[PDB]
Amino acid sequence: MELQPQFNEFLANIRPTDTQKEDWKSGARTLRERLKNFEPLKEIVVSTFLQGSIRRSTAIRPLGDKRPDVDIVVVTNLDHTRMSPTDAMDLFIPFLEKYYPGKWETQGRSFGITLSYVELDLVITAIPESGAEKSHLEQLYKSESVLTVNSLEEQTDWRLNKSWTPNTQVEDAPASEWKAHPLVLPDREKNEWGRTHPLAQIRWTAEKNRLCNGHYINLVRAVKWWRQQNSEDLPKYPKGYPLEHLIGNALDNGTTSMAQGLVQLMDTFLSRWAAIYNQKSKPWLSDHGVAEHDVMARLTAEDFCSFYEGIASAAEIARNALASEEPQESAQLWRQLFGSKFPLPG
Ligand SMILES: Nc1ncnc2c1ncn2[C@@H]1O[C@H](COP(=O)(O)OP(=O)(O)OP(=O)(O)O)[C@@H](O)[C@H]1O
Ligand SMILES: Nc1ncnc2c1ncn2[C@@H]1O[C@H](COP(=O)(O)OP(=O)(O)O)[C@@H](O)[C@H]1O
Ligand SMILES: [Mg+2]
Ligand SMILES: [Mg+2]
Ligand SMILES: [Mg+2]
Repeated sequence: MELQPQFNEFLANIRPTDTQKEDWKSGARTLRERLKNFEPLKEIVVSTFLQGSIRRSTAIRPLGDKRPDVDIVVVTNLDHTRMSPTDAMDLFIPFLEKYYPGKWETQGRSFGITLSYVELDLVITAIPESGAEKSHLEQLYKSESVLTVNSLEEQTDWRLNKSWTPNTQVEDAPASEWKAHPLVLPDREKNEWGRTHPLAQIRWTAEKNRLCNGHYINLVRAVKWWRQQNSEDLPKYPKGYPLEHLIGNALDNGTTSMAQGLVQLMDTFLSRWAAIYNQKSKPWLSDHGVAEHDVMARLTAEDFCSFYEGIASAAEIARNALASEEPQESAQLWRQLFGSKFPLPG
């Protein structure tokens, strides 16, 4: 059975809590305002915006009392050809010591800030463009479309368009205005600028979610929950954004329910990557933000193939759960995938 009400309850069980949600919204708003009024950075910071799984509504609730990772981008107007990533980061230390003493730390390519219930993960970026192109992009980064701290599932009317305003109509801006325009950020382990296009990833996710009738971001969270619940029998990677990317790739447009979507995306994953699995290899998958980047670049072939075996086992269960014509039996199969956060029907 599809058990749509039980899937809805499951999803409510695995979203970050309201306490966490309000903490990161307050945290982002307060960080943005402090940066905006901090005299040494006033003319450097273009925008401070919420990104990552929290922004895309693809984040799951941490286990126990762990704090969610909340990704934040600071957009600067620094010239990346004259300043290194660490030059840009160095500018923020007095700010962090003034407003977050004892609660921040450098974490390689980003800054970690500990709030009461969440952990902010701040990356410092720059705009590679110059002149009028730069000004047009700065206008986009300063718009409500970028500055909203609500997540995708809270604002299905959201579009990437400097003229979008919250529904207290418009479409995404023409691709020529943003598609070929990534930011640069620090590379993970070395002091060089790499490209990243979080706005394009967010827009792609919102659109995929629309194309999939609202089931895509829920399926991402459900599969992340499966991976966590079955972590002993799965490789450590993929997880996080590469896992999300594999799910968005495997899912077809037109999804009509969670249960159907799970079976379809698992079946498609297995047929699409069968040859790669037979070759003991891994796929090269273009990032939706920066086309020439392989999202799977750090994933090993061994981990991809162990993951493929895990999906192959999961798909048998999911097919049986969907096919079962009895509510209790069906729910017990779904719980074989997801654990007890997936509720039994009444
Ligand atoms: N391999 C990658 N390819 C493309 N973008 C990536 C990659 N790794 C990280 N990113 C970008 O950086 C953001 C922050 O990374 P992070 O590891 O926090 O992942 P996440 O998607 O927020 O998942 P989680 O909920 O586990 O934090 C990602 O959401 C994604 O936009
Ligand atoms: N915290 C982040 N915020 C925005 N983009 C990110 C973040 N982390 C990684 N990315 C994107 O993912 C790409 C790959 O990053 P990563 O896997 O950490 O390896 P590396 O930086 O060594 O290529 C980056 O080039 C960037 O596009
Ligand atoms: Mg994150
Ligand atoms: Mg992070
Ligand atoms: Mg697809």
